[PDB]
Amino acid sequence: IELTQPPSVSVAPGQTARISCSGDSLGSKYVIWYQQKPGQAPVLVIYDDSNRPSGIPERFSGSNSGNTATLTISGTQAEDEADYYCSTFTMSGNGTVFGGGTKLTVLGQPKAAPSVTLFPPSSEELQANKATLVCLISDFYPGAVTVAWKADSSPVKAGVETTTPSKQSNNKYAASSYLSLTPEQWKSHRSYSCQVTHEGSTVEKTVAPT
Amino acid sequence: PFLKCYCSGHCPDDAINNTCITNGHCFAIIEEDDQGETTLASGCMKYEGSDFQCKDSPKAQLRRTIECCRTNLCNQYLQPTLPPV
Amino acid sequence: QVQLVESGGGLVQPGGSLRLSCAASGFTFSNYTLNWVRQAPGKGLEWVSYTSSSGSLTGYADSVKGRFTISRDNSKNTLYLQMNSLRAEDTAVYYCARERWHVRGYFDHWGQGTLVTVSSASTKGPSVFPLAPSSAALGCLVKDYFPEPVTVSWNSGALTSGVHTFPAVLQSSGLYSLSSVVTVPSTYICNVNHKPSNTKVDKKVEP
Repeated sequence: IELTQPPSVSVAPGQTARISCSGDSLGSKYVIWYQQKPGQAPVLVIYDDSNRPSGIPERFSGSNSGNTATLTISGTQAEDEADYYCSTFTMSGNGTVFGGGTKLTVLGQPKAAPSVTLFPPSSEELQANKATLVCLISDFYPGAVTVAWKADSSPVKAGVETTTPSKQSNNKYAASSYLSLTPEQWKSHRSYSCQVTHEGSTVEKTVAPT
Repeated sequence: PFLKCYCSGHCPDDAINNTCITNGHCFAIIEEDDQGETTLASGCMKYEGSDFQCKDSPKAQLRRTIECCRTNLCNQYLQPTLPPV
Repeated sequence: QVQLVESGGGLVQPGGSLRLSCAASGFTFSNYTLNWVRQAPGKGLEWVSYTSSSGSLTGYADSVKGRFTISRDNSKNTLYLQMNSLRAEDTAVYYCARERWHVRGYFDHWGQGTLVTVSSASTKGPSVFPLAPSSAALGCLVKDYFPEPVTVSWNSGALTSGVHTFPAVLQSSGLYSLSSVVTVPSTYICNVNHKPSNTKVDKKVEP
């Protein structure tokens, strides 16, 4: 009923990439995989847990057991950079369900942690009865981060709004995330925090009211 | 797993050739593609828990017929035919 | 050589309806199940709906049930999706996709999608707020505008080095926001230009 993929996975040129896909009893269900490149339709790459449509390179294989299905790309190339989605048949209403998809980066440069700048709401915006926290993330590679906001160390679900990453003039990536608050919410917590996770590694910045 | 099936077209590479072991069923299938070309295949259909579906796949394409059975090597004796149009 | 081409997308207000079509060819159409699948800009794939080959079996995603009606006309070679009571959440690129089964179903062929964008947005200039530096970095929060694009200069072109204007978010509302941040040490102003709405705001940012 719900497929879980890691948001991003990266490999050195030539190395094997493994992209996982997990959910309750996945191994009793047949899993299907699509590759998707910027600007185009997804493409079938693996169809019963492990069949290759004729014309997808032997390099690609899939397997499935336990709670986990895996797309394996052996000796991988630049051309394999793409998003991969797993999926399976759900009985709700008799349709199909997709993983959240994972971005495969084929490292063309050294891996770099992002810089995070965090601005509180301006006093000018506060007087207009609004409040936005601006979290600026930059200079990272590969271009994939997961962003998490905290009020006093409690997670913040609502009012967050994040961009996808975009290439900078120097070929590292940038992104931004904005948290909208009530002025009274802003003042009512002791602090808020922007937590950026990148390549399994987290950098955190934090701001406080007056 | 405790069932042996014949396989062809797409055999798992843990084949002593043309045999896969499964806990589910054996199958043979026929399908015709967008030109008149028809291709055969047989192999193991993995056990799907509570779910199971062989003949009753209303969402499956018309030019496809699959048959299942659950006896050791039962699918050699298996000869699915496309409907006639 | 299968083909699938979506059309009929575009702009709509919330509560509106559009009808999407997708024209099939290169296969005997009425022999296959068709799907709608969508994807919100830069997010993931979400399945919307299927109709059986004969058009008689039909199925939907909870997020659309009751508002969208899938259908097909095997006469023409055309698959439809009637989208009513549209919401911001429905904005996504829509794909029609052919189902095909070996042992079990997969989508072997996809159109290249039409963008549906749902928004009661229609030109609104942005509000600018200054990003006050802590002790140095400082910026401009240029917020709540539509539609693209917006330019920011600093001190009318004079300040050039150390600037990073960020690409914008498309918020749920349907409006955009972006930020320009400059790195300096030590008098600074951003020139927010939104031609689409004759808006020129200069905001002096300070401590």
